[PDB]
Amino acid sequence: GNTTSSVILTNYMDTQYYGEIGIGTPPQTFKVVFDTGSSNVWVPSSKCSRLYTACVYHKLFDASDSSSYKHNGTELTLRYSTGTVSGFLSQDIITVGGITVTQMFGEVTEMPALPFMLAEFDGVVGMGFIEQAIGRVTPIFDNIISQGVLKEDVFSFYYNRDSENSQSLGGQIVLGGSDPQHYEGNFHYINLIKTGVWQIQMKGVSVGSSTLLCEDGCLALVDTGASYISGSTSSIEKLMEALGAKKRLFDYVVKCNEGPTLPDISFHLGGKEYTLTSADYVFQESYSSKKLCTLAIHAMDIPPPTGPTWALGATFIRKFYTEFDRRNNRIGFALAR
Ligand SMILES: CCc1cccc(-c2c(F)cccc2[C@](O)(CCCNC(=O)OC)[C@@H]2CCCN(C(=O)CCCNC)C2)c1
Ligand SMILES: CCc1cccc(-c2c(F)cccc2[C@](O)(CCCNC(=O)OC)[C@@H]2CCCN(C(=O)CCCNC)C2)c1
Ligand SMILES: *[C@@H]1O[C@H](CO)[C@@H](O)[C@H](O)[C@H]1NC(C)=O
Repeated sequence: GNTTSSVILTNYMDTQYYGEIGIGTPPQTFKVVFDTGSSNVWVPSSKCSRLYTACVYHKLFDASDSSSYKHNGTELTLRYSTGTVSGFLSQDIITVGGITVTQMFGEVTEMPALPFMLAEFDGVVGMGFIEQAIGRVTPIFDNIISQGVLKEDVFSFYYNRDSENSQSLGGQIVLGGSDPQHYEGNFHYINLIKTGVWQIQMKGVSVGSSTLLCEDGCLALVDTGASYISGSTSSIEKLMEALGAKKRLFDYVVKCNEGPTLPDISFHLGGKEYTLTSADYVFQESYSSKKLCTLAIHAMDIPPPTGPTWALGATFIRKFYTEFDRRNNRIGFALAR
């Protein structure tokens, strides 16, 4: 084939990037996050009790309104860092961009308020490998590859910086290739450690001059569903001490006036230095010395087998356009524009 279709993404406050998919005949519409760190598709179900307030606030799939719906009913539970959604498997036609596929997805009947009552999106489209798929369900990019329509068996991500009072493009994913209008120069490609997870070798993490962390190598999950960069608690505690940042209940903060003076943070991937300046990783709402500003970095201890591992999320992808290569099992990086 020769198709390279794209999906416009919305940017809610640099922490939630979501686009649209359509499920069923006629299509039912859902805002969903495209997540390279999970491998299942799920949307809230009409059979979800209104006791769950998330199911009152979000859009629900109604199986009985779709002629292309096909019942399965097998129970499904999805484990995340924050917790758990639960429900049953269903099958229907799913449209994403110009591509339509028959997909097995989860109809979710238990959505906890923490965190989904803070989600501007409805569900998740997992972009990982079948090795991580609960129920061993075939992931959606697998079925898309099966259609022989993509120009190349790749997909790529662009996350823009949030613009207030402007209609700037929030984000864009491309199925089948990459958009040169949103990256300059050529891709630098880094092979996966193993098929089954969008994870690469990392050789060091620098706070300015000194290689403070990960000197003998660590892991880096490239996670399009992660809002912040994350590392192990041990690493992040050392990183924040070097930055002079204080911890609150939720976030790591610095005084807003001191933000731009913070040293760069460099991730050593594929023998190249991927640097994020304080202008890249600090939510700079003000410059007042009597106000604290959030860093887009926090600790998340990911358990075996995927972890311990860093997660390069939106904080990282905002600066580096990312191409996920299924055919050659690699990840490409190029400076975002
Ligand atoms: C998208 C999947 C997901 C899972 C769990 C929680 C959330 C979530 C939420 F439900 C409400 C608000 C915020 C969030 C997140 O911040 C992610 C937003 C969507 N992703 C995105 O746009 O990325 C650029 C999560 C809050 C807890 C920590 N976290 C994760 O662990 C992400 C895991 C996804 N990869 C497996 C982010 C999202
Ligand atoms: C804003 C403080 C904070 C710190 C850490 C986590 C969270 C948090 C949460 F506890 C539950 C759900 C969602 C979130 C966040 O989405 C952070 C993303 C999770 N990190 C990640 O990617 O892990 C892998 C926040 C929810 C409120 C808005 N937000 C901000 O960052 C607001 C900062 C702007 N200040 C001006 C995200 C919030
Ligand atoms: C549900 O899926 C499994 C395969 O993953 C299949 O064996 C079973 O028959 C399906 N259920 C229905 C009702 O088709």
